[PDB]
Amino acid sequence: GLFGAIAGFIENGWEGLIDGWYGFRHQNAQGEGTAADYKSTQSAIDQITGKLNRLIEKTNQQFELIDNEFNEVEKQIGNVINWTRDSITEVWSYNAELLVAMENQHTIDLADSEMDKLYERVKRQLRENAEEDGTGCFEIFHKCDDDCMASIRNNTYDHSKYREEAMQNRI
Amino acid sequence: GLFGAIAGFIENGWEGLIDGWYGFRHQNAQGEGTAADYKSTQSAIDQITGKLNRLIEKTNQQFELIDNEFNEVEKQIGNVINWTRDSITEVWSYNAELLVAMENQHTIDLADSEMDKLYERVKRQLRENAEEDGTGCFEIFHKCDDDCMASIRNNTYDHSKYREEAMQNRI
Amino acid sequence: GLFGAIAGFIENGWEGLIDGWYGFRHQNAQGEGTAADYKSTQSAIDQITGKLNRLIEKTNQQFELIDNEFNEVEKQIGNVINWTRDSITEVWSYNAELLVAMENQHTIDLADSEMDKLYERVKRQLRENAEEDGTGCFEIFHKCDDDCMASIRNNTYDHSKYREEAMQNRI
Amino acid sequence: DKICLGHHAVSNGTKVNTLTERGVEVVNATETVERTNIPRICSKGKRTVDLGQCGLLGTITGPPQCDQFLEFSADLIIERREGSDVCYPGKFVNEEALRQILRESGGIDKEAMGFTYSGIRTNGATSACRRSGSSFYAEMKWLLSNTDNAAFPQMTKSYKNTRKSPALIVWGIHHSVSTAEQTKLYGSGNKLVTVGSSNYQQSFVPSPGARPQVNGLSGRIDFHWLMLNPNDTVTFSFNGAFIAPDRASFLRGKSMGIQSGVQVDANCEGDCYHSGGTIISNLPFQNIDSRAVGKCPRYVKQRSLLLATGMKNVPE
Amino acid sequence: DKICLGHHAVSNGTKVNTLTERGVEVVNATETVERTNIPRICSKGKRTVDLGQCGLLGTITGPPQCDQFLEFSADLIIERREGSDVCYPGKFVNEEALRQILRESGGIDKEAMGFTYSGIRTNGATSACRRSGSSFYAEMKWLLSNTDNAAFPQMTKSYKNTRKSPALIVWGIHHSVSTAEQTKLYGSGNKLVTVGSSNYQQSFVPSPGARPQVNGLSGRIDFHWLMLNPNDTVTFSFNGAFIAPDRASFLRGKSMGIQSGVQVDANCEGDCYHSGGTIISNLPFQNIDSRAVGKCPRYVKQRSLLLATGMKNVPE
Amino acid sequence: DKICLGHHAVSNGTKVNTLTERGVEVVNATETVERTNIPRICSKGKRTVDLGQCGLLGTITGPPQCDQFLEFSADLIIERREGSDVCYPGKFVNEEALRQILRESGGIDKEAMGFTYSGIRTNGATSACRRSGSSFYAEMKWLLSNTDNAAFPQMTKSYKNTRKSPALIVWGIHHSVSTAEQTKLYGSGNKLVTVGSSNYQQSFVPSPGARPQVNGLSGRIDFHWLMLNPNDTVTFSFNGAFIAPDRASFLRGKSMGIQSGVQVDANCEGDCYHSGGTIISNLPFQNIDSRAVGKCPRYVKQRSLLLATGMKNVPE
Ligand SMILES: *[C@@H]1O[C@H](CO)[C@@H](O[C@@H]2O[C@H](CO)[C@@H](O[C@@H]3O[C@H](CO)[C@@H](O)[C@H](O)[C@@H]3O)[C@H](O)[C@H]2NC(C)=O)[C@H](O)[C@H]1NC(C)=O
Ligand SMILES: *[C@@H]1O[C@H](CO)[C@@H](O[C@@H]2O[C@H](CO)[C@@H](O[C@@H]3O[C@H](CO)[C@@H](O)[C@H](O)[C@@H]3O)[C@H](O)[C@H]2NC(C)=O)[C@H](O)[C@H]1NC(C)=O
Ligand SMILES: CCOC(=O)c1c(CSc2ccccc2)n(C)c2cc(Br)c(O)c(CN(C)C)c12
Ligand SMILES: CCOC(=O)c1c(CSc2ccccc2)n(C)c2cc(Br)c(O)c(CN(C)C)c12
Ligand SMILES: CCOC(=O)c1c(CSc2ccccc2)n(C)c2cc(Br)c(O)c(CN(C)C)c12
Ligand SMILES: *[C@@H]1O[C@H](CO)[C@@H](O[C@@H]2O[C@H](CO)[C@@H](O)[C@H](O)[C@H]2NC(C)=O)[C@H](O)[C@H]1NC(C)=O
Ligand SMILES: *[C@@H]1O[C@H](CO)[C@@H](O)[C@H](O)[C@H]1NC(C)=O
Ligand SMILES: *[C@@H]1O[C@H](CO)[C@@H](O)[C@H](O)[C@H]1NC(C)=O
Ligand SMILES: *[C@@H]1O[C@H](CO)[C@@H](O)[C@H](O)[C@H]1NC(C)=O
Ligand SMILES: *[C@@H]1O[C@H](CO)[C@@H](O)[C@H](O)[C@H]1NC(C)=O
Ligand SMILES: *[C@@H]1O[C@H](CO)[C@@H](O)[C@H](O)[C@H]1NC(C)=O
Ligand SMILES: *[C@@H]1O[C@H](CO)[C@@H](O)[C@H](O)[C@H]1NC(C)=O
Ligand SMILES: *[C@@H]1O[C@H](CO)[C@@H](O)[C@H](O)[C@H]1NC(C)=O
Ligand SMILES: *[C@@H]1O[C@H](CO)[C@@H](O)[C@H](O)[C@H]1NC(C)=O
Ligand SMILES: *[C@@H]1O[C@H](CO)[C@@H](O)[C@H](O)[C@H]1NC(C)=O
Repeated sequence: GLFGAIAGFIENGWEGLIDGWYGFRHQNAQGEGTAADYKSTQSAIDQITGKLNRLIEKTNQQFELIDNEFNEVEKQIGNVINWTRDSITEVWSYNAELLVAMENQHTIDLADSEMDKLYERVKRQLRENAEEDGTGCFEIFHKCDDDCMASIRNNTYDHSKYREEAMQNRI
Repeated sequence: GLFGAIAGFIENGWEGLIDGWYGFRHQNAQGEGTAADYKSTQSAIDQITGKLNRLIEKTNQQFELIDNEFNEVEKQIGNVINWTRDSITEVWSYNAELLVAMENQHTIDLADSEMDKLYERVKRQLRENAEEDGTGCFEIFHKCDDDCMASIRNNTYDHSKYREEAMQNRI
Repeated sequence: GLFGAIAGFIENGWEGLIDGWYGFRHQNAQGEGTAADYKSTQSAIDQITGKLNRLIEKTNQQFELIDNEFNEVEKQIGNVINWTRDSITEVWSYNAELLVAMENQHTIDLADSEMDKLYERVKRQLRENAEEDGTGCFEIFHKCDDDCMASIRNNTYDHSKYREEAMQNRI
Repeated sequence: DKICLGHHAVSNGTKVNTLTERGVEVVNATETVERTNIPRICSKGKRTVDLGQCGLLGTITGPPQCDQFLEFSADLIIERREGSDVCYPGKFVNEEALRQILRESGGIDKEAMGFTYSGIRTNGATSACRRSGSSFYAEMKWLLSNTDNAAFPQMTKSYKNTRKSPALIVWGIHHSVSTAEQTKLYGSGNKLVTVGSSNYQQSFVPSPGARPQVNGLSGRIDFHWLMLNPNDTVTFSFNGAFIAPDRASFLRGKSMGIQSGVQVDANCEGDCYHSGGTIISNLPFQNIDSRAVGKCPRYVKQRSLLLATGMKNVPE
Repeated sequence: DKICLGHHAVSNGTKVNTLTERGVEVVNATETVERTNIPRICSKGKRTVDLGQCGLLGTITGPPQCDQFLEFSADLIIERREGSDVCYPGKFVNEEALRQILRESGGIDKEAMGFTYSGIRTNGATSACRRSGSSFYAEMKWLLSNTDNAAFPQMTKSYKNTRKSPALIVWGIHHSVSTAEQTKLYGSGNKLVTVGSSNYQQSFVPSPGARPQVNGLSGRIDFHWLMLNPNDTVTFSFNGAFIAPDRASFLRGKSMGIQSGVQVDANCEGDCYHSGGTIISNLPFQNIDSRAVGKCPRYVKQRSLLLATGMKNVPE
Repeated sequence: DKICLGHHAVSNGTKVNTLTERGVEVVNATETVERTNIPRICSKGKRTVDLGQCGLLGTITGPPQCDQFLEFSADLIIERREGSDVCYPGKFVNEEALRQILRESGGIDKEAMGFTYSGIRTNGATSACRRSGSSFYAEMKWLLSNTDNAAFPQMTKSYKNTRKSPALIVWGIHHSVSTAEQTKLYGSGNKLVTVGSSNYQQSFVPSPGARPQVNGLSGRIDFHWLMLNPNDTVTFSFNGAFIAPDRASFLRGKSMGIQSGVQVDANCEGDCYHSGGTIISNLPFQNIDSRAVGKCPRYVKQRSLLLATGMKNVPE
């Protein structure tokens, strides 16, 4: 993707993440945990869903018969009709192919974007209390128990509360 | 947007910013100020304007009458004409709808992108002398008067001049 | 581009980089060096090549003669045929113009993105041992000989091995 | 202590195509091309007429197989391969134009044209149009001389359309097997039919001569037609070999016509038809029949185009 | 001390549509579909002919209503609903083809064909073609016998196109209301008109009979035409019922033709016309008339398609 | 110590267009629009027939220039500008429809219709159809009276299609230069040709008269044709002015026809043809000829559309 997270510095996805599109996996002395992030998941779902509803918008155009399946029309006008119909069919086959390909490129890139946005949100939450390891994880330079992890996940983590300890541990 | 600044970590826009698309709002002992950044504003304006000029490029094939509004043409050829014209109309309505949607998606993402480019530019100017608060602001860890702020806006801020003081203030 | 690397904070390209699309230019006590990065180059090349192979996908629709170049067909049916063909020609001229314009926009943005992904990769390799200067260079705060540079380029640089020295130089 | 950001995945994703790549796996995808056909004409909510053995053009002239449709009314008209416009051998001139007019007519409403005759027979009949005996087209009259080889009087018949929509006017030309038969029926000499309105003028001459027997008969009756504008008058001038109209037709409203070979189902409802059934779908494209009519998904040549609805799938 | 990066916004933005969303507010947008029509035919810079009561085909044959247009020259030709091609009732074969030929002709330039006659009258006239009295088509001659019921001599008249572009040749076949009129005008007996060139061969027999009265007359004239290649010859062989051409037409250059119901305005300049006026626009699409002609924005069914020209609007 | 990230560049790149900009310089680009023409008809693998001076319709009647093509077989049929359908002047009814039938026929297979004559001449010939002397159409017979001005006997000739595909039947109506010539060839009096099948019947009267000399002759032939269904019969009833068919045609299979002015090359292989040669290309668009036929790149009006294959070029 254009943002190099989903197929990039995040090496693969989590098949156990069944509760959302994006999420957090934490590690501390109390153990390991995995939870889904609602805001990013719903953001991506909302954009792809809006795209889908956009693509199935119905427009009422009626076309009638100009050919004859039982008694073939005159040769010259029949060849003109056949040429026109085949040209239009080619135009719409091209439009469908291009439309689906472009939409797919953009969908993949948009999901990549939402992943990167979640990662950056957490990075700005942690401020000077953590460092990126380069695989999508933040090494936290202070003890972060389950309540601390939960405060990161629901955006109530106060970096000042741990700053002096973490800064000292980074030097 | 794909870039997550506009309508992203920057929570809303400034209705008082009437002289540019992007800008700086500073706070120091002398008070608060708002000024526009010319380079990013002009970059976005140039790209959207180029898109606009591209979309109104005149390449005009001339078409003549093949129907008759006063004396209807023979029925069969008139039906073929009407079928062809309706098919072409549907194709061009589709082209217009898709084109405008895609161009609008890209325009929004491009403005988002230019905002992020300005943000990252300032971050790299400040180096080790400031920290991001996560809402589009840079907490500067030294006294920065109006001339200092102006040096940030016009890309003459020398981080070395304040480095040792600022990094000391960060402990 | 949307990612503001190429033609962005990287001021210009290297005409001496003849063995790849992206690369590293280092300087240390042993002198200056330039090397190409294989992964980013091959990633971009693979994506543009896939796009190209997509655009030359062959579809084998046959169209036959429906007018006459030597003995002109009847006037009215000839005018209809010419109108239909000119409409189809305008549709395909539009499709070609828009397709090439869109694909070119996306190609430029994709190369910009791969450049930015390489830059971010190196930044995360270097961790706390270097600082960005704002022009695409990383000021390294420890002695980094040719083997050290080579380890940065092939992703074997162990930041811990130099952290103590580097941190001691950054404060 | 550490916290890691990640995304979901599945073991087996769905391959889709993009601008740069074929067969990239994504977590989820959905089909845009419709392939499922309902092999019936779903006609709920539509006044539907299955013409069966009646050819659509016959509804204007009225051979026996069309007796039940002489003034039909419909929203959907179904033509069948066994439909015939004629009973006595012959054909319409400019038949496809008239079929296209009648497919969207909503049906026809007949009105007497008021032609009366004297000095001739009006009861021409044939064993090819059987209604409990030798008969003829219910809407036409085969004008003959009073007795064999008698002279057919020169005649002029006019009809004015007093209604607010154009009137469909039809007449016939009889082509005898020989000049002797034509003389036996209408008297000797050249035969001429002139037809005129304010925007129409055309002449018709019978073409007597030997031809193969169709159902045992070698004569023909070819039907011709015109649309008569309001306040406009049609005038026929003839001296024989003329199949006169008894009634004119007016179009009822709107409809659509299809040609099908599958049964009608008044228990499913649809709006897109082809000869093989009905296309019922919310998908924007279909790969079933490029000649479908109604309100239809756009026909494309691809059988499948998967649209990604999830991120790229990166399993472990 | 701190410094904050931000972007502009407005209190009331403009809603646009994207690939993923309908009605997202952006700071600014601009219309791409043209709806504003100028209810006049803007003809500045173009030599313009408003045919008015002259029908376009009449310019070739010359009924009175077309006397001022017998050799017209134009870049833009305007047909009106009240235009008539005829005075003596009749119609052209392949009329729409000829109309399309004349709309792009740039006008016509007439040249005498040099036919001289002996033993016949050439001043056939009718009060349906009034020029201070009974007259006829200005470019034609109604050939009659010298006296009532006299025999019409068999004649052959040839014309060679000596110019460098094809010559438009028009003739007529006259269908009298009755055998007595055809006899009075051309003498009794069979009538035949054959017309031939190097790429054209056709034959005509008159069909007398009553047709509805148009302009007081129940006879009709069939007008036929051909394009005579340079150095080629057209030959007419006739013995009556023949409306002869007096002059041939040559196309001047290039023009375009429209059908309108609004006045001409030589003070605005435009290149896209419909019956209701002129579309003057820089926008790429229009929702005014799907049958507009000239150099036009593309017709689309949508009345409005707003293009974003600013960032997303995020107010306070 | 520092390490810098960068990208490659060149001193002079190639300019392309994007959605927002014209002439942005990129490191590399490739053309999508084909402009290179091969000025020959590449026919490897295809049975090709170069008609040369033979007009395609002539293959049915057989003027001298078509003797080599009377039963041709081909996958690709090439018409040339010098092709002629006739020797004795004349022209076909619905000529272009028949050309389109023959372009896709794969060639024709002739079979004798079995007409024999007595009491007339059958060897009518002209110096306009020269085969070492005066001759005629190889597939027709110009039926004449036994001696000058002698009466041509009334006769009827029928042919039944005993094969499994429709038969192409062609006949002619001869129009002499004058009544005297028609009398000399077929005797005085009325002449009539009636043609009938199960779905076709038509009468023809020759129309003698002077026409311009084409190939030295002032008479003309009207060529008519029909498709005779299997087991159906075509019947000709005539007393003169009738060009009888000697053989019927059956379509061999399938082919396509082109019109070219360049030589054939059986050593190059192609699938897209125009009058100037063959388009052999992997590019998706072409700017050579909008009327190219076969399997072709799509014609576009642009002569060049450069697709970026590299990053933006920012030189030093
Ligand atoms: C994988 O993608 C498919 C395709 O989008 C997803 O199926 C979609 O699911 C939603 C809700 O589950 C459906 O919304 C529906 O809206 C209709 C409106 O008429 C309503 O009647 C239904 O009750 C429902 O709310 C949507 O139609 C449906 N789309 C298709 C094509 O079936 C599917 O959920 C995705 N899988 C996962 C795991 O997300
Ligand atoms: C909201 O968007 C519209 C549309 O882009 C803006 O109007 C545009 O303003 C520019 C400059 O003010 C106009 O550029 C013009 O270019 C032509 C070249 O032919 C030149 O002759 C003019 O002198 C001018 O330089 C542009 O035409 C105009 N567009 C339209 C459709 O009027 C508008 O300014 C935007 N609103 C705000 C508050 O920025
Ligand atoms: C998935 C394909 O659906 C479409 O092609 C259309 C679509 C959906 S494609 C699209 C997707 C996102 C944004 C804009 C368009 N829209 C909106 C149309 C609007 C009009 Br008007 C129109 O004529 C069509 C053509 N239809 C009738 C075949 C479409
Ligand atoms: C450069 C343009 O090439 C194409 O037009 C097509 C292309 C290539 S453009 C493209 C590129 C990426 C994704 C989708 C389309 N594809 C795949 C087509 C698929 C079908 Br089905 C099709 O009818 C066409 C139309 N061709 C036959 C004129 C194309
Ligand atoms: C907004 C729509 O305008 C256009 O359709 C076209 C436009 C503008 S849309 C566009 C924007 C960026 C890139 C390509 C097309 N261009 C450039 C065309 C180029 C050619 Br060649 C062409 O045939 C058309 C078709 N027009 C004449 C009906 C367009
Ligand atoms: C966000 O997470 C924090 C951390 O778990 C929540 O704060 C705790 O809430 C639980 C249950 O209400 C208490 O037992 C803890 O004592 C709380 N810890 C602190 C430091 O206050 C917080 O409630 C969560 N926010 C929301 C909206 O659910
Ligand atoms: C048009 O195409 C159909 C098949 O789609 C074919 O059967 C028919 O013969 C064609 N019409 C003509 C006039 O060739
Ligand atoms: C074609 O459509 C127009 C309306 O756009 C209609 O008025 C006209 O009657 C139609 N022509 C035929 C031959 O049905
Ligand atoms: C930037 O602002 C500072 C402070 O006023 C000034 O000294 C400097 O000259 C400015 N630079 C430019 C390029 O205007
Ligand atoms: C159609 O276009 C061709 C070439 O553009 C031209 O030679 C021909 O005359 C046109 N047909 C008619 C009927 O005008
Ligand atoms: C990376 O470079 C170092 C220094 O030259 C070398 O020792 C090491 O083997 C390299 N690693 C790989 C994977 O090539
Ligand atoms: C109505 O028809 C009559 C013919 O009987 C005609 O005289 C009259 O002008 C017509 N009315 C209109 C408004 O055309
Ligand atoms: C027509 O004839 C003249 C002389 O009679 C000759 O100069 C001219 O070239 C001819 N035109 C053509 C097209 O052959
Ligand atoms: C430029 O692109 C073309 C087409 O993709 C390719 O053949 C050529 O090798 C490329 N040039 C370079 C220097 O890679
Ligand atoms: C034609 O008739 C023959 C016998 O006369 C019969 O064998 C053949 O099957 C028939 N063909 C068709 C197509 O009906």
